[PDB]
Amino acid sequence: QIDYRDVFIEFLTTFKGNNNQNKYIERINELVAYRKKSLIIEFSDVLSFNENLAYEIINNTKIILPILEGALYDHILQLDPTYQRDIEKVHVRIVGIPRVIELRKIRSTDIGKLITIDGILVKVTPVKERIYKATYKHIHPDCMQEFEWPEDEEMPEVLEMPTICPKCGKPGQFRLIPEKTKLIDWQKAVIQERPEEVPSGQLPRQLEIILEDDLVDSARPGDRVKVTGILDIKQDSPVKRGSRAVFDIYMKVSSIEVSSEEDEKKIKDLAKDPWIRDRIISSIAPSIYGHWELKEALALALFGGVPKVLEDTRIRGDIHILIIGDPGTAKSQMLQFISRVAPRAVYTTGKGSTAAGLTAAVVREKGTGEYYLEAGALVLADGGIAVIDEIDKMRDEDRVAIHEAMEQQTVSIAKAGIVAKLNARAAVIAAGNPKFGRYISERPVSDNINLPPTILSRFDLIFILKDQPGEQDRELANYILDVHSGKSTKNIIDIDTLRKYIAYARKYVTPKITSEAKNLITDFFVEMRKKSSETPDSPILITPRQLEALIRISEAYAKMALKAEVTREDAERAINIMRLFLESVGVDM
Amino acid sequence: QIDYRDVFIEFLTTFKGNNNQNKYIERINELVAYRKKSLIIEFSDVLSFNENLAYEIINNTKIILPILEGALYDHILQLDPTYQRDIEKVHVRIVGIPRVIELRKIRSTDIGKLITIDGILVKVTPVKERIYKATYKHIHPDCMQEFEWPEDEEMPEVLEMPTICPKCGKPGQFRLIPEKTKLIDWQKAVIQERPEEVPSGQLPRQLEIILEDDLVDSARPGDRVKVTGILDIKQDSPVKRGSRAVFDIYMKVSSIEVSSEEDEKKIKDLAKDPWIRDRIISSIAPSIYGHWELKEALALALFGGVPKVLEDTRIRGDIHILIIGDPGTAKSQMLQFISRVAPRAVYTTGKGSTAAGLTAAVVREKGTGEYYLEAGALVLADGGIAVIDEIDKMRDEDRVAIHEAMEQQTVSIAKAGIVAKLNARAAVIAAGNPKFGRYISERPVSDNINLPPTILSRFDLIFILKDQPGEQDRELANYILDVHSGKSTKNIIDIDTLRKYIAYARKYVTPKITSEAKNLITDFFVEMRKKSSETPDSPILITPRQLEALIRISEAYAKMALKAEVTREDAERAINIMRLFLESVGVDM
DNA sequence: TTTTTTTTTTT
Ligand SMILES: [Mg+2]
Ligand SMILES: [Mg+2]
Ligand SMILES: [Zn+2]
Ligand SMILES: [Zn+2]
Repeated sequence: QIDYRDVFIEFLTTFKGNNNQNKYIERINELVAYRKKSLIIEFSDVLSFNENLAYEIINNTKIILPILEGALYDHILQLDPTYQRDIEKVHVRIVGIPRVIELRKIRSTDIGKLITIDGILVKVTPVKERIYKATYKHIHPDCMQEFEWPEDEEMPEVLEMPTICPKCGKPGQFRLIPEKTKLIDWQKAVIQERPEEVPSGQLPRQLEIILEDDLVDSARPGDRVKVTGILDIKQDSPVKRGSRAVFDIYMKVSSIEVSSEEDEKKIKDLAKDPWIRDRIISSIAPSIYGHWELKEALALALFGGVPKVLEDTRIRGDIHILIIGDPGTAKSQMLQFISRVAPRAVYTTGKGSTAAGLTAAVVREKGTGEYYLEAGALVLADGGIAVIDEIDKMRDEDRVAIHEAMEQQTVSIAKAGIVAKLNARAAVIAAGNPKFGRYISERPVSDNINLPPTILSRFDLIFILKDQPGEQDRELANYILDVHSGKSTKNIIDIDTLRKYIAYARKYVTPKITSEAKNLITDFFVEMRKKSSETPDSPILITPRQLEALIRISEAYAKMALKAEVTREDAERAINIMRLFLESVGVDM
Repeated sequence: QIDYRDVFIEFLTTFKGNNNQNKYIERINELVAYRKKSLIIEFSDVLSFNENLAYEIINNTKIILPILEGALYDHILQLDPTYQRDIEKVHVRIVGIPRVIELRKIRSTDIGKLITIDGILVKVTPVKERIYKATYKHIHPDCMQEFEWPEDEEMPEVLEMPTICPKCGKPGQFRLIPEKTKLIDWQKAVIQERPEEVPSGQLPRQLEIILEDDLVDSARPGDRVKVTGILDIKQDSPVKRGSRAVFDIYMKVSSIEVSSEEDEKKIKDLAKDPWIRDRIISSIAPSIYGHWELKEALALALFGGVPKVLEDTRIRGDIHILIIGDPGTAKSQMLQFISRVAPRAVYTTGKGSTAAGLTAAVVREKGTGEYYLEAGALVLADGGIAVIDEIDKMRDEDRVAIHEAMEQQTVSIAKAGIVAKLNARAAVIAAGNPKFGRYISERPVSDNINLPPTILSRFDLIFILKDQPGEQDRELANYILDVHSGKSTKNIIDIDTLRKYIAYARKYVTPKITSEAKNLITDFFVEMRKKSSETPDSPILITPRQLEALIRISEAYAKMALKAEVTREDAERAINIMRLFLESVGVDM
């Protein structure tokens, strides 16, 4: 019952952070600068500053937030009166609630309490409007009266029309007045439980969440998020009894976090090592022995090149990798690692996917009867990585649907009266087997690969993996048994901080091509084209795409070391890795 | 008539277990310590203690369960006052009801009586909430009053709204108040009668059951369960009568069991015998003469290896077996035995299965038009065994759908806007015929098997069965006729005991590899690779998967004797069985 | 009719 508004104000005005800069007065300082009407407060900080204040938020959230938010509004007005007439209400979002519940473990005892759920966002609806205070007109020739229907109370989830006119006490018909009605932004989304916590032999569960006001459009499908709010039962058709007094539950979101400064200097410290590139390569799939050239190639695809956008066209900046190898060469294990270390990645298989599922699907809503688009795997992976294992098992009639997405990075649909064009700027990493399961060295490369030259030309690097039992079997066997015994390689960058390093590099580093790098690349391309003319039977063609592959690889090498430009050393590395690619496919220079 | 609360409390505190250790007193504090709020009792023990109490439970169940619930709750409160304010109600569940009725024999006379049904779980719905006590507000400008609608009575299965406001006696509008409403967990499941119970020439029948409160998520689809509770008629759509006074029936589950200390002593006693391994093998398919190497291989697949989960990857722990043989070699009979003895197994046929049915199917829900996922055979067999008879009859373009699930143990779907990943950690045992029905010795091994090298490398062991008539025909004929004469082989572990032994071993034994075993395995693997490279024509490739097969087989041998370590003896057995596999496919060693 | 994934008969 003690007044916490004074406690809140002194907590906000007077607080010391780890950096010792009064973290919580700069947030409100920027609150009036951009007028974002939302403040983020950590539960750990409020608990340390005042244990009693933190508890009251947890258990009395229903009737402490409006008072707490109202106190903050007055303080903001005192700081700057100009905030008036621009923002009427300010929301306070609390994160870091210790009450974390698994999606499958929610029971009746958790209804009405502030909890946190970690999951995957799978579906988002367009932003709509919700009525919380309506205005009605009594259509009865004596009344012609206006009144806000829900008195001293907001409109509930179910819309209700007055039965007795409050202005005259008589029944009749009432007409809604949209211009005098108060609205609020409304959005609906679906959260799916992570695959880690799904029990054996069961399908993942889903929960419906509601985003309102400034929380709308705060995430995109496929994101991993943490949501905090209050559970409640869902009402859809209360008018129709139809027996079955059984209801589903939904969650009213109060705050959302999508999965800091101490990371910046940690990343900067790593980039200062002259051997940072070797450390990153050694950290790719530590459980796999050998395959150093493949690990280097996979590292390049994670960083990628620099896309170019011009007045009349744009140039692809992503790097595509294709691996062909004998069974048991750990191709799938490395692809699994890539899907985990990448900040955004989608893992698909050749057999378990279709053309519609990879790019876009036209689906007809049975209710309304109209068609609309559904995002495919490549569209969802925009700005990230797409992994397509067992690509050779795809039907050729179905695999050609990704030809334009691989180069033009767009998806074109002309179906059922829908003409659309969606961005699909995603890198593609694929693996497969030769025509006869294992590579036959007694036959040409033409019949071993069994892939059209059109798709082969789209891959920046192609590596043919041969399982040759030689003298390295003992070393390989010892390494595998050590892995099974729990022994782990040391002096490697762990997956968590490696993910942060890639995300930072892809966002703030844009290397530039220097004059000396241009000469090395130009000379190499001329020799590459000249050497290819010797053997025209090979299904590998040296097209101008290969020249742009060298440019992209050179930029990726510079991006690994966080350099701002491409020097001759990065160009030399790009030529070296390209040489190994050519040797594998049988082109020797 | 009389109150048995004193008897019930006395029975709980005075009953004697098998060792007269009061097998019921230590359950009470376990209930208190973990706040499980659910206690189970055995009907045989209650009948053995007091005959009168057992009859009252078996007959007056609906008017004695709340009475015993209140008495037990009071005994808990005095034992520990902290139990209050955390659990407001404790349920007591009775099992072992003598009233057992087949699913097909239920008649109107059994309605309203405590019965028990044994069947197979097929469908389970997500957990929902059911209102048992509502709160309404009369929306009439004079009332604004809140009240609990169902007075001194639980809310019926049909949601009924008050017609006359009790607080004012007038009709009008009533608004539900979710905050003051009381809810209870609610789940719906479907049970099917056992295949051995279905009459000739008819489809199996199904029954709908309801699980509430702590009984939710008590089992997974495909389980064998025994459900006890009260039958009742189902009221689903009472809005419009439409004549049809006919109703279905459903069951309110009171206690559910799936599929112990005395068994543990029996299991541990068996493991003391030095020849337990040979004794177990002799118990595999006792009606089949010969095929000793096959029975040993099948025994290993039942136990499996030790899966390894690391911070960056996971390693398969299951063992896959492939059998190719001439018709009439008892391949199907042995596979049928594995289904009966395995704690969890799924039996499929190559011709009677599809790619979508094996892994996962995307289906359009008719009510809403939205696509959703359906679990396939491999997903339903997670943590168990999947049997695929007549694998050679599958279309090759359709058989490749299980390549991912057999090594990575995952199912990936990218179809119709759905991207998902599912766990399929199951062991695969497959059988089939050679290319020409019977094995042809003139032709090589490559054209006889007629399978791609990719699928062959996935199998830990491959055995080729040749039906060669010889001097052993008389022994085989005598054995078969003895089986038809009713004579049974003795000194074999019964199937029920063997199933318990395997389930215990797979849950509590995790063997570890010693230094001595590592040296033996490494030497043998190197020897395979050298020998394989000498004859680069066989359809069997010695990939690194073969090395991991040796580790998995060695762990299975140790797990078969409940050993915590993999000594050198288990390594020799693993090497020996692998030698026979190589000789079968014509690879000499 | 229309696009989609599925099992099925029949174009
Ligand atoms: Mg693979
Ligand atoms: Mg058969
Ligand atoms: Zn009026
Ligand atoms: Zn009233």
